[PDB]
Amino acid sequence: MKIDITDYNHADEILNPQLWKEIEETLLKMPLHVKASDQASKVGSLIFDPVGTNQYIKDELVPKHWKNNIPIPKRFDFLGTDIDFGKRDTLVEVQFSNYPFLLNNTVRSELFHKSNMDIDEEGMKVAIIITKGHMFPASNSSLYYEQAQNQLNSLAEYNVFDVPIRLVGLIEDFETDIDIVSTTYADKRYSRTITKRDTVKGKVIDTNTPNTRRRKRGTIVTY
Amino acid sequence: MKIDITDYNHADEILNPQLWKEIEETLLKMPLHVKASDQASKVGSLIFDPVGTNQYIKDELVPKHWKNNIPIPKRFDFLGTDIDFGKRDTLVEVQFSNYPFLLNNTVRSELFHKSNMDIDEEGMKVAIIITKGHMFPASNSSLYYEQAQNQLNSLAEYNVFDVPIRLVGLIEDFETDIDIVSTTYADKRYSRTITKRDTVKGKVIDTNTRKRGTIVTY
DNA sequence: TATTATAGATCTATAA
DNA sequence: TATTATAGATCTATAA
Ligand SMILES: [Mg+2]
Ligand SMILES: [Mg+2]
Repeated sequence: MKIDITDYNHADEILNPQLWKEIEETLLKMPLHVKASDQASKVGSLIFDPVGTNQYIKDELVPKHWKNNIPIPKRFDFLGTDIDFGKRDTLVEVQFSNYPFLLNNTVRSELFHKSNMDIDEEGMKVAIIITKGHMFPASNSSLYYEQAQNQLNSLAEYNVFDVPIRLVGLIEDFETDIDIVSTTYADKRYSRTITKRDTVKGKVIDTNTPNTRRRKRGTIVTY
Repeated sequence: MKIDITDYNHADEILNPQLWKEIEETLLKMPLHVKASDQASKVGSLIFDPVGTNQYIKDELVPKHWKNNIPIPKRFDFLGTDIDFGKRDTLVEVQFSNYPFLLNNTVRSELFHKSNMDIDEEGMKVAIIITKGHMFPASNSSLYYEQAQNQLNSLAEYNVFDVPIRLVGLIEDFETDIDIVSTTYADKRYSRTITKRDTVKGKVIDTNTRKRGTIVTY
C-alpha cells in the first residue's frame, strides 16, 4: 500500500533507519485487504479488513525479529496487558479498532516513555502507530489516519506529550487498478478464521462531488 | 445508587457545590439498571445496563437545565461531535463504553480546558466523568471505575494533565437488598427500545472472601 | 475445563 | 432517501 507519515517530537530524527526500513518495506509490499461488511443496508459491501491487515503485518514482522504482543510490566498493568510489536527501543501499535484507542495508545506510550520501561531489553525511545486512511470505507468509528493526525497535532500544540511518535497512514491512489486481497471468514462478524482468501484486481472509486468537501469515502470494487 | 469519588487537579475545591449537588442527587436516587447479556457463554445472565442508566440520567438532568449532547465547536471537531452534558462551566461525561474512552474523554477535556471552549455560555473549568464499579458484571471491556482511577492516578503521578476532573464510580453494597430496574429491549444487542421494564428488589452476591459479583432479582 | 482481562471488531443509535 | 459523523453498545479472539 502507499503510506503517509506524520512525526511528533522528532520521531524522524530518533527512529533507527534500519528498524523503520523493516516496517516500511512491509507496508509498501502489502496489498489492500478487504472483506464484506455486515452493517445494515450495506451488507456485502467491501470494506477495509482489519483482521487480514493485522495478520499480514504480524506474519511479516515476526520473521524480521520484531517481538509480537510484548507483555506490559506489572507496575503499569492498569495501562494494559501487551503492546503489538517491539524491537530494541521501538514500540509499534497497529490500530484499526475504535477511535478512542488512538488517545489510549498515545497516553500509555507517553507514560511508558516517562518511566523509560524496556521494550525489547532496551528503554523505549519511540513509538510507531499504524492507521488506515479515511479514504477506505470501513466499520463505523474505526480510527483513521486524518483523525489521528488532527488529534495528535492538537496535543502537540498544547505540549501534552513528549514521546516521539511516527504516525503512519495506509493509503492508495484513487481510481487506479491495484491488487487487493479479498477474504471471507467463517462468520459474518468478528471471525479471524479464513474460509477463502484470494488476490484479485480492483480499484477505489472516488465518490466525491463538488459539494462533499472531500468527506466521502471511496467505494471499493474488485473484479 | 451509592457513589465513590476521586478528584484530580483540585476538582474538590473548584467544582461548584450546587452543580455537584444536582449531579449527586440524581446518582444517589437512581436504582441499579440491569439487562440480559448476549455474550456466548452467559446468555441471559444479568449485567449492568448502560442504556437504561444513560437514559435515566438524561431524563433527570435535562429538566434541571443541564444541556445534553452539546455540540463541539467546528474548530475542535477532530475531538468529536458532542459532549454528554454541560451546565455553566462544567462538563459531564457518562462513560460505560469501552475502556479507551476514558483516556479519550480525559484528553479531550484537557484540550477543551486549555482552549477555553464554551460549555454552556461559560468557558470549561471542570469535568465530571461518571463510571460504574468493577463489582457489577458487564459487557467485556466496558470501562469500570477502578481502572479509570488507576489510569488517572498514574497520569497525575506524572503530572500529565491539568484540567480538574471529579471521577465518580457508581456502586452498591454487596449482599444487601436494593432497588433494581430490569429491562428487556426489542433486540438482544444494541436496542434502546424498551419491550418490558420492571422495578424490583434484588442484590449483588459476593463470592469474595477481587471478583465481580452476580446480580439477582426477586 | 472455566473464568478473566484486555484487545480487537464492528455492530446500532442518532443527528446534521 | 442516502451519507457523513461520532458515540455508544457489546460482541468474539486470545492468552493468562
Ligand atoms: Mg492493535
Ligand atoms: Mg457517554
